[PDB]
Amino acid sequence: RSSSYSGEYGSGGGKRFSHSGNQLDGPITALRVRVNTYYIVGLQVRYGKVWSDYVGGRNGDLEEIFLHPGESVIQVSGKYKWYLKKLVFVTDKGRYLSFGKDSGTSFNAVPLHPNTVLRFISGRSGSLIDAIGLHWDV
Ligand SMILES: [Cl-]
Repeated sequence: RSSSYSGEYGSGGGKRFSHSGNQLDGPITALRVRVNTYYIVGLQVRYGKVWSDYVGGRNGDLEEIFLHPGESVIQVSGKYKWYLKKLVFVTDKGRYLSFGKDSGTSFNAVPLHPNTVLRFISGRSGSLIDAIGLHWDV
C-alpha cells in the first residue's frame, strides 16, 4: 500500500470537498489560490489539462502557478487558524510554491511511503478555506 493521507489541517466549519475523482484527469499540473488580507479564500487544482471545480469564496485576489512538465509536489507545509492562511508546495525540481500570509499555526506534511507524490487534495470550504488534506500516492 503506497497511498497515504496528511491532514486534516485547520478547522470544522464549511463543507467538505474532495478531488479524489480528479486524479483520473492526470497529474497535478497547476495551482490556483485565491488570497486576501488574512486568509486563503479559495483553491483550484489542474489535473492534467483539466481544472477542478472551484472551491471557497470570492473575496480575494487570484494567484496562479503552473508546474513544469513532470514536476511533482513532494511536501506541503502551511499555516492556519480557524481558516487556512499559508500553503507552500515543495516540488521535486526544488521549487517552493508559496501562497498566503506567513502567520498562524504551522504544519508540515510529508508522504508516508516510498516515492509517492501529491495526487489530490481534499478539505473544507465555505466563503474561505476552512481546512486542507493532502493525498499522496505513486
Ligand atoms: Cl479546464
